[PDB]
Amino acid sequence: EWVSMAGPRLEIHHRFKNFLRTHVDSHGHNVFKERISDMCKENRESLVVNYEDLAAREHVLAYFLPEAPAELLQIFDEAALEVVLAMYPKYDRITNHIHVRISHLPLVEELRSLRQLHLNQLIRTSGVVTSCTGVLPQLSQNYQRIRIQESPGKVAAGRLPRSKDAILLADLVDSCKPGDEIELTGIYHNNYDGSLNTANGFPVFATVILANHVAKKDNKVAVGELTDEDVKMITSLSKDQQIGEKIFASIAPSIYGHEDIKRGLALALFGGEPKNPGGKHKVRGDINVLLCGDPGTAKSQFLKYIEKVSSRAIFTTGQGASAVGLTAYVQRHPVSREWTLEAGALVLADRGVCLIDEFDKMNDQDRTSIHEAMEQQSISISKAGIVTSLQARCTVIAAANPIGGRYDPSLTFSENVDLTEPIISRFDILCVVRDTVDPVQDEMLARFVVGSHVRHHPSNKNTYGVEPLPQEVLKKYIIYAKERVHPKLNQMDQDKVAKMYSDLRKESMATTVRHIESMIRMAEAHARIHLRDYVIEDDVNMAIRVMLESFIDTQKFSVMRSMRKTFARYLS
Amino acid sequence: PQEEEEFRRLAALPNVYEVISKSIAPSIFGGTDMKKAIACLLFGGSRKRLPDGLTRRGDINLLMLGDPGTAKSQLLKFVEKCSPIGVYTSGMVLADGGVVCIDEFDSRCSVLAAANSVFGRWDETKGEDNIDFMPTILSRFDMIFIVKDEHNEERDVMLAKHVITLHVSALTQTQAVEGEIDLAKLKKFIAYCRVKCGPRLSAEAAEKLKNRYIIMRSGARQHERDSDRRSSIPITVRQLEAIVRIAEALSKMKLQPFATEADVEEALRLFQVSTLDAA
Ligand SMILES: Nc1ncnc2c1ncn2[C@@H]1O[C@H](COP(=O)(O)OP(=O)(O)OP(O)(O)=S)[C@@H](O)[C@H]1O
Ligand SMILES: [Mg+2]
Repeated sequence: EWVSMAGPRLEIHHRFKNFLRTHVDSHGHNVFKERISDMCKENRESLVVNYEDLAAREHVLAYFLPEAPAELLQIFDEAALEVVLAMYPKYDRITNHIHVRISHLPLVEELRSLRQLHLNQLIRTSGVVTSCTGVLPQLSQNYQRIRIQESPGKVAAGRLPRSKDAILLADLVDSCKPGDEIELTGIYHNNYDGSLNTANGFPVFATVILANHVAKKDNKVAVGELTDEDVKMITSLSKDQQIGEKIFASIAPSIYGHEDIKRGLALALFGGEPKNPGGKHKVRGDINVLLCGDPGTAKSQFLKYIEKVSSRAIFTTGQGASAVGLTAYVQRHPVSREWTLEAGALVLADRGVCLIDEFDKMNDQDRTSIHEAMEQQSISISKAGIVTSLQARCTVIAAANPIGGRYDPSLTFSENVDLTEPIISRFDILCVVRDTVDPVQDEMLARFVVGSHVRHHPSNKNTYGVEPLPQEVLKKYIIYAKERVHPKLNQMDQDKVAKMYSDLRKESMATTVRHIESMIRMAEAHARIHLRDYVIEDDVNMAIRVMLESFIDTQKFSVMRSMRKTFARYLS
Repeated sequence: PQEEEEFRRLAALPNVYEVISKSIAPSIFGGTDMKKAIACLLFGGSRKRLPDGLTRRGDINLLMLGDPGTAKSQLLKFVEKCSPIGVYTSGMVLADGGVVCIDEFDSRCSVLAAANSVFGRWDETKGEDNIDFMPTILSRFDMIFIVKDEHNEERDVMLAKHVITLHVSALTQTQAVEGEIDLAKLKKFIAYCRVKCGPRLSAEAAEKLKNRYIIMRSGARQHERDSDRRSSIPITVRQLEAIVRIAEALSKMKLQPFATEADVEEALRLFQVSTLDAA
């Protein structure tokens, strides 16, 4: 109301013009002139201004912007347009209206946190895009209506993900895709809808956010949020010669033994480097893990721990997972009735991890759709006249139980598990767990279990010999390693691997390229564990060792002894 | 209008056939005959009507059989990308004058089909009975090709080196090897050639093809009679029509109004190498 006064309004407009034409960065460069030159070169229609600098320079503007967003933003758009006209008179020929974008709002709020008090106020929110509409013209302009759900990782268990509507105009149109995690800065306005009033029986306003700035939530934001103390602790950990041992021992403290399974799962978690050689073929940088186990080996416990640790994680069961559920599907909107895409579990697992429990229960028809996403990490949906492509870069961990409930060592791994050969081929790491009656191991298991039971009472609330790391420290290490390291394989001896692969061919025909690729990305991940920009051959040796162990574990008993004798050089 | 002169210059060279063959999937090692067959399928023949109302097919049909790993799906994808109209299925109305690729074989459309062996891998000693399709549906295909995993110690090394070089050098540079035509340029050239004109055979070529057809029919006779077994790939007048169509496509590639004896000879050689080896 006070802003609507003409005098203060005009004075603030000219003050904002002086801010545009007067601000100086710490390096002595007028940033906005470079930004406007870049926009003119790119013929864009929007201008991005940092809220932090405006708050630092003009406190009154920073106070006014969240309170009177629409009028002040229109005034700033007019000021930017006239500044552009004064600086670039010809720019009226390419564009007729220029919009100001506000970025980095200090106040970030969740979709659950939306109340009445935030109505008609600028709010910053975070979420994941689920469905989007097309480009619609208006007799005023470009229109986009999208549906946003809360990020599954942030959502607590047992409570449904809530959904909201968002509107994008002109430049913001087509700036996002379904299944993409984004944060928004926009106005929380209310809309009048008589259908809701009739249905509920009282006045109801459907609140829809009109976003001003859209930013995809890449891990760059997470990198920025990292404290320098976290970085120094991670670097101090990296120089330790036994960093790998403590990292492996830090996973599943409550479970005793089973070094190979935790080794493989950590190695898959750290992930490799995806590559696109030539833009002609794409080599995946992801590890798919299969865990076949006799009952009583705490496979579900491992899956649950992985679910908790991961920043982004989705848990699914065998029986409740249909082909339509796992993937995105086409549906007619109940209100507007245009074809829309709803993302499945794998789509929301993009850049995250997906866990499959009781994978042996999968129907073959449901299995068929899995191979495409496993091999190409992308899904092509061709339904109801709509053909779309969606990213499916996810790390898949699957659990399985042998047919009959007991693993037979006298049979091949293919025979014991009711899965087709291509599915197993897509998996990079295979781990089989058996049950043996060893009195000393039984003593160790019983003692560790009873000790853990005593420790974790609510009233009361290693094999390598290394102290496990704190959970938060491990998570921070994982994030930093994922977002900083990019190893290079410039010191690999091709003759040794070629001879080993020839021997592998000999002893496999006696009983492929993707195995080589899996070993390569495994070495890359092991290098990423040590935070090394270049790969040392020790990573290659360890990857060879673990891959050979996994391969021999899948063979019959009559041949694994000969395999161990032949390959005693590498296993030692 | 300027592109018409470019297409005329490209088609007036004495080596258009070799350039087109090299332009068909330069990444894939070998298969020069398969590349030429794919090229002439893409160019295609010409349809002719008759006053009695009857129409004769102006499109070519090819079938491929071989062990897995012979790069069959890659050729189908390349054909679908290169063709102005292209459909790819996993096993027709929306395609008019285009090419339809059909994997797992076990309306004016050219058909390119891929299939696998009955037992999974080819058995040379068993000979016949490795194809489950009936002769009735096999007769429609103009040509049939058989690919086998020719295991050579040096050939595997060469293939691995070629694949690794393709993997490595692809980000570095994307350039034609020796005068290869761009995908868009080749697409426009094929469209222009198809739209512009369609050739017809000659009397001498017709007589030569008739004599060769009679000789080949007698040979297929004698092979069947001596073998005391019915061949799964019979030879009928449809094979003669297919050879005529291939010769017409070869003449169309040169935009000549009348086909020459060289086109008929090349068509006969390709038909021999495909069908007679397959049969
Ligand atoms: N090696 C182990 N060390 C410690 N506790 C274990 C171990 N194996 C099993 N347990 C305990 O046994 C409980 C039940 O194990 P489960 O996870 O149900 O067995 P499972 O191996 O997953 O086979 P299924 O999937 O249940 S048929 C776990 O929650 C653990 O508390
Ligand atoms: Mg379990």
